Order: sequence, then structure tokens, then C-alpha cells
Amino acid sequence: SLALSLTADQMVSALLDAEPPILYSEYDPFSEASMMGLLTNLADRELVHMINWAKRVPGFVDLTLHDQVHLLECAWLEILMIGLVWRSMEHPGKLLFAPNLLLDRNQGKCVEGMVEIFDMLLATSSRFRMMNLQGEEFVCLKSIILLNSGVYTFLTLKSLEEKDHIHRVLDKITDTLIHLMAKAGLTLQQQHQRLAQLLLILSHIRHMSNKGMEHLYSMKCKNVVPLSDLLLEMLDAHRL
Amino acid sequence: KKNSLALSLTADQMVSALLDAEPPILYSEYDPTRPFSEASMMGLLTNLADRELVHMINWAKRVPGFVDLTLHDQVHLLECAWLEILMIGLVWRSMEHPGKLLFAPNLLLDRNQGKCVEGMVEIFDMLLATSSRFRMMNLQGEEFVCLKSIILLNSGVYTFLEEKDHIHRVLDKITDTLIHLMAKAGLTLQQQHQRLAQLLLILSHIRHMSNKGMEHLYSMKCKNVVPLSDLLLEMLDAHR
Amino acid sequence: KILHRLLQD
Amino acid sequence: HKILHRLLQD
Ligand SMILES: CC(=O)Nc1ccc(OS(=O)(=O)[C@@H]2C[C@@H]3O[C@H]2C(c2ccc(O)cc2)=C3c2ccc(O)cc2)cc1
Ligand SMILES: CC(=O)Nc1ccc(OS(=O)(=O)[C@@H]2C[C@@H]3O[C@H]2C(c2ccc(O)cc2)=C3c2ccc(O)cc2)cc1
Repeated sequence: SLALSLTADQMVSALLDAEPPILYSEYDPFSEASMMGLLTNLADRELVHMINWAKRVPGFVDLTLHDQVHLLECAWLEILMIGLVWRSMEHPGKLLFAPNLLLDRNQGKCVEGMVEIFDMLLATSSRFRMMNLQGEEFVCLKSIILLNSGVYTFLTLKSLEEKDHIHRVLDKITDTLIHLMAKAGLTLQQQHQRLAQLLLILSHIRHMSNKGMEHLYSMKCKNVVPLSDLLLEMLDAHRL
Repeated sequence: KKNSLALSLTADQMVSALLDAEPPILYSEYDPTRPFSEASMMGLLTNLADRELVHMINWAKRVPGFVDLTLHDQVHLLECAWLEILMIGLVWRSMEHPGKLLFAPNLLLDRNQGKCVEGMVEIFDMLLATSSRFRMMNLQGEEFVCLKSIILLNSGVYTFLEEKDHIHRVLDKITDTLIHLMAKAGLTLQQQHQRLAQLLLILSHIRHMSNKGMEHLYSMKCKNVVPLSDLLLEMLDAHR
Repeated sequence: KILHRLLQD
Repeated sequence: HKILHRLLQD
């Protein structure tokens, strides 16, 4: 595995180049079904970019297909959410789903159970803003989510070696986060404290994902909003 | 608060306060007349969790910095973290029993026992996997009480701002204590921030287990499988 | 609120 | 068979 041989700057350099673009929403051709239509279409196109971004995450392509499938099935909504939170940092009180789709609590209230999750996302974006989260730290956190969010739900000495490789890449990303903070001028104590603050926020991103996944699976049962074939398979992974 | 004792405590005083605040290990009911069924199983587990909640509340009041919060904020953190706290304690005491969950000294269940309850085996596997992960890491007692206090302070700090800064200031102190524990244990500076990361990443999976467990505990209420105590009812109503 | 009085005691 | 496995294998 070449991921283990990369330096800290090579790890950052690799992840930055793999960054997917910020996609646009279909604009002004608003009901509850219409906003759910925009969000589903938007998230649907982001999944295709996320899948190809995962193949560029160092160490990810060194796993079996089924382990690669498993990690994405588990983290995909977390990865979409931390993306939304990141690009919404410069818009206090706003969620920048897309440069042409700027929403806040005023739209979240016309979809049942969505304003609660909107408040949590905004608090996360407010938190990243108060912490002055950097682009290099962001790509490290997103890679951590991909590799960690499903590592303890895997199912042999071969499977244990694959779980062990994931923990080796995770240690490599942790070293990279510390190198970034050390290069920024933070003391050794400030490095450990900031590393801890960033990683605890991931627990809140997991929480927002589970809370959101629960509503998304009830939306499939209602059959009122049509979700594409890829989204229905990502939803069935969490209900199973 | 700025006159908090948590901020004035050293790392060794932080460990000692947390160790002396440890709740007691309770026993399960042992009524042999009840059959081995979903209703009797959930009745045993419900009763144990009910009694553990009363001791957790006293424990929370002895967590440094917790008494400094308002009564409403204290209620928020416990309502948000109570299942996470019960789960990590169960995982901690199940370390000496591979492949089994030690709910109580007189109640040591394995993966198969929960199969009369839909979804319980899946959560048992996640709890068992976390226990084996803590064992593989050789999790120490001093690290356990730090992690559990982190759960109490972090899990709800973003869903409710000088009190926000107080919680984060206490969390930074618990980060210091964790590092001091690992340095005193003789780990290198690199192994320190890597192990800190590994421990904090497991907190995301504990949140994931709590979110899935809370969803099942709510459906159990809505199915009248067992009677629920009024305290447990208010704990569940906080999540829906 | 049961959780209220349990915290005061 | 999964579309994800289809997309990951390409
Ligand atoms: C009545 C009803 O249907 N309610 C309800 C529905 C969904 C809820 O999901 S979300 O957690 O709000 C969910 C998080 C965010 O808002 C929703 C959404 C989404 C995602 C997928 C999708 O297919 C639809 C929406 C989002 C999102 C989209 C792209 C992105 O890059 C980041 C986040 C919550 C509540
Ligand atoms: C409703 C249904 O069909 N199934 C289903 C039911 C419950 C499930 O709870 S658990 O998440 O397994 C949940 C985790 C663990 O087993 C269950 C349980 C619990 C918690 C509260 C309670 O009132 C009852 C049980 C636990 C627990 C208890 C004490 C403790 O110190 C640590 C953990 C899961 C699935």
C-alpha cells in the first residue's frame, strides 16, 4: 500500500486534488415535494462524485470491493453533511446546499422533521467557523469519516488484516492532522486539544446522519418523492 | 462558570475525582419463574437500566465541571447521552468476557441470547465489536472514566454561549488528562496523539449504537412489550 | 420532570 | 449486482 509511504504533505496534496466540485441545483423552473426534489437530485449527483473521490482516498482502493461498498454505504450521508457544513461556514445561519440553493430555517419548517436537523447542521457550521477550520483539515476529517464510519461493522485472519489496514491509514491521517496544526504554529498541547475537538464533532455528524437517515427511509415508504436507483440502494443498506 | 473546580484540577486530581465518582456495578433480577422470551428479556434489561440511571445521575453530578452548568443544561446532556453512557459502561465491563456482554455479574449474555428480539443481535454485535476493540487497545480504567465523561459533556453540547465555552474548556482539560495518562504510561509523542484519535473515533460508533438503540427502545414502548418507568419514559420522549 | 428532582437530590 | 459495486469496480 502506497498510502502508508506518503508524507504528510503528500497525504494533504493527494486529498486536496481528489476534492469533488461544488455542484449546482436546478434553479427556478416552492412546495415540500419540490424542495425534496431538488435535494434528492442534488444529493444524487454528489454521490457519483463521492464514489470517484473515494477511489482517490489513499488506502481505500487497497480494500476489497465489498469492504469499499460497505464503507460508502455507511458514511455517504455523513460525507454529504460535512460537505454542506464546510461550504456553509461563510454563510452564518444559512445552509449552502448549492451556490444557487441557499436555505435556512425558513425552508426547513415546511418539511416535517427537517428543521431540527437543519439546526444541528447550522450549529456544526457555526462550530467549524469558531474553530477556523482549514481546507487541509477538512479533507482529512472527510477521509476519516469514510474509513472509520463502518470499520467496526465488518465481519477471519484475512478480514482482520483488512480491518488492521484501515486503522493504519487512520493513524496516517491523524499524523497528517497533527502535522498541519504543528505547521500552523500551535503548541503541542494546542495540537492535542484541537485534534480532540475536531474528532468529537464527528460524533455529532454521525448523530445528524442517523437522525437524517431515519427520515429518508420513511420518505421511501411514502413513495411520494421518487429517489433514483442508487439512492434507494444506499437507503436499504441502513435499514438492513 | 470561570470559578470551576474542573479547571483548577491537575491531571492526577482529574483521574482521582473520576475514579471515586464511578457508579456501582448492579445485579440483574433473577426470577426463574419467567420464561426465556422477548417480554421477559426486555423486562430484565429495562429494570437494570432503570436502576443504573439513578446511579448515573449521581455520577454525572460528580463529574468535574458538570455541577457548574445550569439545571436545564444538565438535563439536556443526560437526556442525550444516557444510552451512550450505559453502553460504554457495558462495553467496559464486558472486556474480560470475550464474545459475551456482561450486563451484570449474574447476567452474562452472548450474541445468540438477543435473537428473540428483532434487531438486538445486530446491536449486540456492535457492542461486542466495541468490547473487543477496547480489549485489543488494552483500554485502561483511567482512560475509561475520561471517555465516559467526554460522552456526557460532548454529546449534547451542539443541540442547545458562555456555557458552551465552559463545556469545551472542561473537555480540553479531559484531553490533557488523556495525554498525561498516555505519556505517564510511556507511549511516544506520536503514539499519544494516535491513541487519542483511536479512542475518540470509537465515540462516533458509540453514538451510532445509541441512535439505533433509541429507535428500538421507542418502538418497544409503542408495542407495549414491557412497562416502562416514568423516568425512562421521559428519557425516551427527549429523543422523539 | 423526574430528572429535575433526581439532580437536586 | 449493487450499482455501488458496479460504480466502484469501474
Ligand atoms: C417529511 C420528510 O420527508 N422529512 C425529512 C426528510 C429528509 C430529511 O433528511 S435531512 O436529514 O433533512 C437531509 C440533510 C440535508 O437535508 C436533507 C438532505 C437530503 C439528502 C438526500 C436526499 O435524498 C434528500 C435530502 C440534505 C443534504 C443534501 C445534500 C448534501 O450535500 C447534504 C445534505 C429530514 C426530514
Ligand atoms: C423493540 C425490538 O423489537 N427490539 C429491540 C429492543 C431493544 C433494543 O435495545 S438495545 O439497543 O439492544 C440495548 C443495548 C443494551 O441492550 C439493550 C439495553 C437496554 C437498554 C434499556 C432498556 O430499557 C432495555 C434494554 C441495553 C443495555 C442495558 C443496560 C446497560 O447497562 C447497557 C445496555 C434493541 C432492539
